Amino acid sequence: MAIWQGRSLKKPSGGRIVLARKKRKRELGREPSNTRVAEQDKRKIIRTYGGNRKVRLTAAAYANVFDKSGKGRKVRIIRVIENPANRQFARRNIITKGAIIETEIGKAKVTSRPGQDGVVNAILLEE
Amino acid sequence: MRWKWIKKRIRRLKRQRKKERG
Amino acid sequence: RKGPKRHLKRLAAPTSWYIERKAYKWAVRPRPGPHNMRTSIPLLYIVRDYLGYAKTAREARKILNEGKFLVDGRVRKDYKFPVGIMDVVSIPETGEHYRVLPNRIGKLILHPISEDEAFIKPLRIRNKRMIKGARVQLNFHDGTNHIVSIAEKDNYFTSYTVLMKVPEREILEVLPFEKGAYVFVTQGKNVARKGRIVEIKRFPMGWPDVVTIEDEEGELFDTLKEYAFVVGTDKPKISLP
Amino acid sequence: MARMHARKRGKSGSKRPPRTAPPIWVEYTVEEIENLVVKLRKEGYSTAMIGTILRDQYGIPSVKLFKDPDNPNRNLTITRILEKHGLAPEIPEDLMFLIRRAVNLRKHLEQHPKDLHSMRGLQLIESKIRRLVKYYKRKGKLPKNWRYDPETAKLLVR
Amino acid sequence: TLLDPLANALSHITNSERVGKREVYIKPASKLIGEVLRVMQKYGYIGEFEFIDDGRAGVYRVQLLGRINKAGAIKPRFPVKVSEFEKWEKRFLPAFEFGILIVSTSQGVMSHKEAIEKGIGGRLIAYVY
Amino acid sequence: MMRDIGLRVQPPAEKCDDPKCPWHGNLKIHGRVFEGIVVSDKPRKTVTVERQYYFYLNKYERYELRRSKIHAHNPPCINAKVGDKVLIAETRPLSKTKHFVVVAVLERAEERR
Amino acid sequence: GKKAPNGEFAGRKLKLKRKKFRWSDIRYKRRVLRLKEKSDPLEGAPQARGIVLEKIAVEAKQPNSGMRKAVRVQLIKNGKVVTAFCPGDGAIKFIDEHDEVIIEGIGGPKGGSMGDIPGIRYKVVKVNRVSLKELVKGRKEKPRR
RNA sequence: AGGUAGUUGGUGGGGUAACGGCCCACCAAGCCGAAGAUCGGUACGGGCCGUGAGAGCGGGAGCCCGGAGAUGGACACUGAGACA
RNA sequence: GCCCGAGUGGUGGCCACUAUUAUUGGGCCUAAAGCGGCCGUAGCCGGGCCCGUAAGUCCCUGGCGAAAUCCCACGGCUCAACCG
RNA sequence: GAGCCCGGGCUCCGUGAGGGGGGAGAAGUCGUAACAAGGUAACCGUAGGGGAACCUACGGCUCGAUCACCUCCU
Repeated sequence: MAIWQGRSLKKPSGGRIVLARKKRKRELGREPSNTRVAEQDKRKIIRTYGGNRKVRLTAAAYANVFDKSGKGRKVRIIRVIENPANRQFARRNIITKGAIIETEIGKAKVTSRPGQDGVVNAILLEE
Repeated sequence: MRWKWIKKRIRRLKRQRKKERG
Repeated sequence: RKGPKRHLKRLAAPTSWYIERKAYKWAVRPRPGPHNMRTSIPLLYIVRDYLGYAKTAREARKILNEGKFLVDGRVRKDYKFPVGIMDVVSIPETGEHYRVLPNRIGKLILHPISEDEAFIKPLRIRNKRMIKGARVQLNFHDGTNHIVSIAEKDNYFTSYTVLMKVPEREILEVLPFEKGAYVFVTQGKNVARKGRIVEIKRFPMGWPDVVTIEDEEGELFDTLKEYAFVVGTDKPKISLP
Repeated sequence: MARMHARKRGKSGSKRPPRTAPPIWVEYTVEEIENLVVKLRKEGYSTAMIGTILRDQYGIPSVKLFKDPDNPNRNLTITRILEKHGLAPEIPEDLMFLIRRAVNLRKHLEQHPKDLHSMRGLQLIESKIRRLVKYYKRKGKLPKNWRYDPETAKLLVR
Repeated sequence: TLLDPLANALSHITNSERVGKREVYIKPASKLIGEVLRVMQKYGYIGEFEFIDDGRAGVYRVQLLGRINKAGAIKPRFPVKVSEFEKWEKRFLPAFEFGILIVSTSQGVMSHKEAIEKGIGGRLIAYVY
Repeated sequence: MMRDIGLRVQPPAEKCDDPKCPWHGNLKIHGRVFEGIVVSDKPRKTVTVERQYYFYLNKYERYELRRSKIHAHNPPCINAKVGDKVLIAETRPLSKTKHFVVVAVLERAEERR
Repeated sequence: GKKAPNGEFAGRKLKLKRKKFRWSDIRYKRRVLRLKEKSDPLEGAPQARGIVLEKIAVEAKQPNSGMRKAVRVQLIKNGKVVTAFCPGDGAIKFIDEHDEVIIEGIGGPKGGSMGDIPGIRYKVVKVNRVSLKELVKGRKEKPRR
């Protein structure tokens, strides 16, 4: 779990700003996640404070693809190759809003947040 | 007068500054 | 205080209702409803203070459960009801009608007119927006929402004059606001004036979007398109007659 | 009138002719005047002294009054006559004479260094240059990239 | 150098006055002073003036009736609203009668009394009474 | 890319702006507008504009000079330069200190102080 | 120019000047720091009770000689030694050692003991929560313990 | 009197109701300061209040308005809403 | 005998007096107080004459600075305080 | 992810032998320093020396001395 804000760091003028309150519930946050490549799909539903249930993917097994006409599929994926953020992430197969992955035919670029929305689909990279 | 005082002040200073230096 | 403010004090009670200021340590606080809180007037007040029908609120509340008042051509019973502005309020047990009109001063007053004008209620709608099923809808800032206008605008942006058949919940006789039409001013420190619009020429960048008007007197008033309310081509009576 | 600068002494009261249009008992054409100027700048004389010799010999007290109007944008006078020809030094004479002198001082001090007073006018002449520089930059006879120093004074003179 | 050339005009004009010379000479000259003497003459405080524009400078030779008591410029030259006038009225002037707190204005230049009759204001320039 | 911005001003001659400009994405122009002068270009796509205003002092009847730095994001369609007025939009945050984006530049070779 | 800059934008100089020159009023400086409040015990207060350690009599000043009645009292929370001047003629009598004695100032907090008395900053009002001017008059109340 | 290392910005990403170095991976070396920053003291802030011819100076009491707290200090559930 | 009168007095604090903090509205030869003298950076302050802008500046309109307290009227409570 | 603890560094509060000075008390003692040219004019910055006030040197200043002697100035 992560506290913040975010008024408790330093001033943009190298002053120390001190927190003059405590936590506010609305202003707490959760930790990052590792969405794995697997054959199974491990989901969980979690209830936000705006009072809306949002899905967290803790695993997935299907993405699947889009052209420039847009014909979607649900089929097998294989290893995550190239993650922008850190190559460490590209070893342990963490799906991201900008991840790159190998699909069945062609490489495809992830284009959705699976940590608030619960979706994985992609659009083909053309060489 | 200010002769006095200047050397009194100086002697005070020195003697005391001697006591600080020591 | 880190929850919701669910009391209001007399000293904290706004003087655009003409309440008595030091009567007690607590004022009657509007619940949410039709229209804005520091632009509304409580049913309690119209009963207890405005029209004297009550001594204690045990009176008023009984009075509002049985039915001495309908709001918007419709029955009520919450004795914390914000009665809207430019509003139709009816006594059915005597046959009275009042408009909730602002005075020149800026306190909320009830202006009594006949039963005939109590079927019509001019709406200028607060926004206009598309919805799903390929429809638009007519808004208001007393909340009242209508569906249907036979696809697309066919009329005006939002500065409308609508004829609402208020017992019937129906919209009738739509009419734009034009450069020789009448407007009643409901917000601003120019309130209680009804006039003939000179023009609708504007300097829209940022929040202000300007509209001028000159009245029977000739007092140049600059109100927002929104502070401007289209009274029409003249139907209901002016406040302060 | 005066300014006692690095002095207490009231300044000379030398004063201009209050003539606003020129003598006609004196007579020269726009062409003749222009020749006289060009001949004198060819000698090695400089614009103040050019205006001096013309005054003492040819009887013209200031050029502006005689010349303009012949292109009434502004007054036509010595160096504005020179620039149209390309005979003008890109450094204003003001700033030049100044720096010129300055480099001579330094050499004295070089050999003689026990000199209060001579040291103290080095300090008094530089600081007039500095000013004269500062404003010109903004007016534009001298680029903004420049800055003044005693090696960048020994390079301009040579 | 000089600054406030006006003021160095005015101040002469008054110290001129206090002696009781006949006429004045003000070596530096201008619009400000010119205009101000104009307005001054218009109220009447002074007699006639001629300026001669020498290729050097304007000079004003001014005729002194005897009227003027005191007439001075304002130091930072404050902006003054038309509501704040009354304050600046009570302070600087000697009483309600006189009314040449000379201001500078949108309309032009005026006294205090000529300003009030129009109804317009601004930064102060000088005074006269 | 290149669309009318309003305010009665014309949009830059070129366009190719990143998604932190109000010609792309979800950061959009809104609100009030200022004007100020470029101190520095040193950070990347980032430019300091410091404004001058006057303030009054009631006690002394006089004014004072105050100077408020404001941090401005420059769009790669146009380059800011030292010593020229720049026009600023009121937008949602880029960062801790960057709440502003540069909209229309009036450039100048001149410099005072 | 009689000092000050006068000019539209200068004011700040003005604004700092005053403040710079304000601190030559000892009184102002002292309060704005709070030296009045820190030094001359009390912690600032109107008055302070304290236990009468003993009774002492001291001498009068320069043109003068006469035995003023002074107590030594210890303020209780303050925990500070205060020597003190007692109003009235007989008085020193009605004050038993180790009765409570409330204490005040007397004649400007500046430090100024009245003209006669050298030290005494302070006054006594009370003996066992009944005062001294009440004990100079016989009838009003008379003392205990 | 110099301070600043998530420190200022950039790219991409996470988390959150949501923007944001809020958090984080990579990249850059900025950012702030004598128009007084930083650090130290002191202090809830505002409407007002006291006084004073005015200008000004001092002050945050009932009451109203907004924020903070609940033995000191941290921590989540349950609920639209609390870290109560 | 004088004052004041259910008050009157003591200590403490603040403001006035104190143009003893000088904007309004202070000084600085000898009373306190000119730097031993100069230079120029930052700053403030700037000769005349014409044209542009209208940023300051003034004028008008318009959005707006809650209620309360204050000031004035009328009305209410026997009166006023207090309230409408 | 708190409180809690541990080792070190830095700072602050209650309080302590001893130690410094002030405004004084003005009946003891030493001297006469200044104020009169104070009985060697006085002050002044600097340096040394003396128990003390202070003396002396060097430079300055008159807020400097009393005639006399000489020199200038309305």
